[PDB]
Amino acid sequence: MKQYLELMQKVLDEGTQKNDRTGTGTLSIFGHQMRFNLQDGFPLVTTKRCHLRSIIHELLWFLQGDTNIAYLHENNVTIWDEWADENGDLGPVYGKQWRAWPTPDGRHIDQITTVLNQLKNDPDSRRIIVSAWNVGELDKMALAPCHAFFQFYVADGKLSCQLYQRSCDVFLGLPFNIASYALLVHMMAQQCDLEVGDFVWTGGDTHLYSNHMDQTHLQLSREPRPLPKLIIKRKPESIFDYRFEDFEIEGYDPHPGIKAPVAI
Amino acid sequence: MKQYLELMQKVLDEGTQKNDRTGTGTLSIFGHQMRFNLQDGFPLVTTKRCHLRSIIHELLWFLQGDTNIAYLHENNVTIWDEWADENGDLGPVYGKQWRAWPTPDGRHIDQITTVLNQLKNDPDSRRIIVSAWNVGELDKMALAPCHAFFQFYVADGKLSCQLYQRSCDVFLGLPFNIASYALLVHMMAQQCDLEVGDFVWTGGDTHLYSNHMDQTHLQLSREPRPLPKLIIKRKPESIFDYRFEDFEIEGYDPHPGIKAPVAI
Ligand SMILES: Nc1nc2c(c(=O)[nH]1)N[C@@H](CNc1ccc(C(=O)N[C@@H](CCC(=O)O)C(=O)O)cc1)CN2
Ligand SMILES: Nc1nc2c(c(=O)[nH]1)N[C@@H](CNc1ccc(C(=O)N[C@@H](CCC(=O)O)C(=O)O)cc1)CN2
Ligand SMILES: *c1cc(=O)[nH]c(=O)n1[C@H]1C[C@H](O)[C@@H](COP(=O)(O)O)O1
Ligand SMILES: *c1cc(=O)[nH]c(=O)n1[C@H]1C[C@H](O)[C@@H](COP(=O)(O)O)O1
Repeated sequence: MKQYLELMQKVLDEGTQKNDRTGTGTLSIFGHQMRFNLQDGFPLVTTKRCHLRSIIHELLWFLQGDTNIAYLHENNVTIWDEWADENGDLGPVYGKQWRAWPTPDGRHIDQITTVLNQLKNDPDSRRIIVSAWNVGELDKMALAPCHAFFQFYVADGKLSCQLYQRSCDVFLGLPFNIASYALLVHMMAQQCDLEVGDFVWTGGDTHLYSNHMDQTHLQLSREPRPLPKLIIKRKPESIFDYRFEDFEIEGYDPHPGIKAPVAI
Repeated sequence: MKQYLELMQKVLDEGTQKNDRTGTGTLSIFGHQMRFNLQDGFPLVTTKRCHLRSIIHELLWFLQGDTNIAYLHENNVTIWDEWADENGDLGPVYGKQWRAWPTPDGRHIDQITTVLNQLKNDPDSRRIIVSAWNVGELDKMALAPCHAFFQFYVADGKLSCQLYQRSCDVFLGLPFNIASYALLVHMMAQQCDLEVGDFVWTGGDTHLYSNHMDQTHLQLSREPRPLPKLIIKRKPESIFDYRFEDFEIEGYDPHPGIKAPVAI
């Protein structure tokens, strides 16, 4: 996508060398923002084939408040293998915080349910937020939340969402992340009888891994193509009742997928 | 400042009318980002005289982990009066979350000390973050955190910081918020023997209150003047030992102040 490719190029031109916790090394910039009007098309990168099967199952997995990769494996999703433990646990990551953020007093808060009720009863609210950045549980997570905090907004009957990604693997993670949240917006909008607005992506430490340079140059040599159209074939009774079969992408004809090693 | 005036103009040009919690009504946009290179000068709005006295005291107050307005009153700062209870309490807002975020197992995390340790031992870390958005205590607070989440970054010996402000009163609050974090960056940089980088401001629901329009246009009719200069006269033993007198702003020649009503 135009904005994705411009970011990729910006990291190459302006990024500075960094030595991350892994020791792989990266080129990094700090602070960037992109906007995707969801009515212009589903923001699924076309300069490389991105498989939605993994994106969709991970999101449904998050919404169920599950943090054990069992469900993912049952659908052959391996994106979370490199961080799960012997029992397939990741600790109180995304799913847990989204559906059951533990309060100091031993109880839990369901942020997704809160958000749905806010969108339906108080759409003008400036507090429609979901945060996975539970400071008190970071030490228990297999890894700290990358897509850390997001906010919804309603105007002119349209639902928008802004994501703050504190750390972003531009080549491997970003395409996945953008599609995941764009999808969530479509789902929320459907449950709230709203049209889709913009997905605003904001990044903190936005980087390209040193061992992703060849792939980056390859992708930058490719021209983006018209974005596909997301079709939801069934309207479930709640945001928690979606299933893989409900989603279908139309008119998606991307350049060939590009293989690249992930940093552990 | 150029960036600030351009944001005001952006809200005016692309904003949508919206009702709000205070029942005042606003003109708002969703998603914005701007940067202030702190080496260019201290980002204190010059198109209207801004009260640095209250800004400094509010920040020292946050850093002490205080959430009662008594300290502010002792120093003639009234910006938090409208929301404090009869005892002067605001609940576990900014200060409390910054210095003692309560975990579910009875511990408390001092995020400010944590960030300082990360800057010292692992400046390339991609998780040098402070969050005031404690989901479990939001409804104990007089108001939900506006400047809700911020991240630090270090490159070429310069300290940068990005703030995600989920709700922004552009006319009254923003000038304060920008100077506040710029001040914090200078303080942290001094404690860490780093030079200042950029302060990146990102907004969610960024609005102008309906009853701030004439004041906003009056301010927009003015040309920004040279940015003032911030001089820190001492290096305290810790980030928690600064005093009002340690700060001096030089060359601040603002246009006349413009009064406006705060939305409660
Ligand atoms: N460092 C790194 N670590 C991560 C993530 C990341 O973002 N980068 N994100 C989380 C895991 N998510 C992913 C998402 C995509 C991939 C990935 O490897 N994608 C390949 C393979 C896709 C497939 O499996 O079919 C691609 O070509 O798109 C790896 C981890 C947690 N850890
Ligand atoms: N709606 C609104 N409510 C708020 C804030 C905001 O951002 N706007 N921010 C917090 C309170 N902070 C402020 C900051 C400035 C002012 C204010 O009133 N400033 C005047 C007066 C300053 C003074 O006392 O000298 C000015 O001219 O700058 C009001 C609330 C919480 N509630
Ligand atoms: C984290 C997970 C995701 O969904 N998207 C991402 O881009 N990533 C990347 C960012 C970084 O390369 C790595 C996490 O490392 P750290 O926690 O920032 O040290 O995964
Ligand atoms: C909150 C505190 C601050 O330091 N800066 C701000 O801009 N404000 C503003 C945002 C909004 O106008 C109001 C809070 O109201 P709500 O919680 O967003 O409904 O104060």
